[PDB]
Amino acid sequence: SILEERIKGVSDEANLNETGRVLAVGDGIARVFGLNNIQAEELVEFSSGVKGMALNLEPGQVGIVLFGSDRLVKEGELVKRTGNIVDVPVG
Amino acid sequence: PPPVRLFGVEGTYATALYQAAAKNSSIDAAFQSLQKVESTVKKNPKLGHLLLNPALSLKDRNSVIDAIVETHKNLDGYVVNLLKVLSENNRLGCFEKIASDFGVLNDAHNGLLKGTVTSAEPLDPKSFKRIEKALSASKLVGQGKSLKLENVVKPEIKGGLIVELGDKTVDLSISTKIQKLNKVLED
Repeated sequence: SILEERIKGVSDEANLNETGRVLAVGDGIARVFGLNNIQAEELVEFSSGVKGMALNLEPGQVGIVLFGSDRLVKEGELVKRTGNIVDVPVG
Repeated sequence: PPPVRLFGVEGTYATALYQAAAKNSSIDAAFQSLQKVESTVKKNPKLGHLLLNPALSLKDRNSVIDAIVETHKNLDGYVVNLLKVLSENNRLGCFEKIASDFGVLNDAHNGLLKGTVTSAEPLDPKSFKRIEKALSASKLVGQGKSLKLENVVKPEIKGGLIVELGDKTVDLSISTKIQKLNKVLED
């Protein structure tokens, strides 16, 4: 319809499922918006060169913990699900 | 001026909206139009359920606002500016909220006293007319205020019914009486 079409033209599009986008960062913890498929204690990999572990999944938001570095992460970059729990090699 | 203060947060907006629209005597117009422009956001199933909660900047949302008023030109000048205010503070999830409150404020002006007459099961239509008659007769609605009866089915009301409107209620249920009884059993 025309109503949907005027929204579609002025929108960059989003939805935010299986990726999320950061809202604010600092204290060596970050706040990402979305990520409603994540597992509890999963590892996420950021598109900035850093990995973090989700600790608090709150409705409609997630609080990742950044394993070093506060520089790489900035508000508006995309956080992606690795899809596996945090593990370490054993053997 | 506002007539009475109702609602907590996101009612500061609704309050403010009625008192601005009060000076012209066109709140009824403003509110109707708001229902029709809100519904056309909903019948935008993507980006009108997927952009109520913050997800994009203030500015993109503002431009989503500009696009909503260019496609619907009847919205009244108070509600075309209220949207601007909401977009700049960067909120749209409590958009239905100001709308709902603004309806209550408006219908206090119309002089409608909205009411739910929950029952266990849907009652007959005759039972309805008679409740509307009676409730008018009873001093809970002094007259001057036009009651509406809205039927609801709640099988969680286990037997009986509850008549609710304003701050005045008559609870003539079976369900409560059972709960009270069950506790009371000692012998």
